[PDB]
Amino acid sequence: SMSVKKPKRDDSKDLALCSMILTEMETHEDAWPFLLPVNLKLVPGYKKVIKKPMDFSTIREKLSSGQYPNLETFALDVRLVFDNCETFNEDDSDIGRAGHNMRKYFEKKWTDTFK
Repeated sequence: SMSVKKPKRDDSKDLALCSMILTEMETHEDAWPFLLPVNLKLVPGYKKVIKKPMDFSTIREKLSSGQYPNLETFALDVRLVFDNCETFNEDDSDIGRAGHNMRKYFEKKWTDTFK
């Protein structure tokens, strides 16, 4: 509360470390469904159904331009990419399986880097 603060967690490396995680997600072999925004002219249903589209390139541009106020807003956009994927793709599809694999990969890196 006013003039009463928990000890200051060092957040000065968060930007660099989220960049590194994002590089590792970009270079994973199952990243291909997630590298670029879904083409809303060419994929019937996507625009109406997926209210907040997100992809790795969009996260990379937001990261690079100071549009994440803290490491939690960064994790929320990464998870959004996988939540969108599960909303639109059957579990038993190449893209569905890609999404589950990438979410697992992300969540381990996240825990090991920050928890």
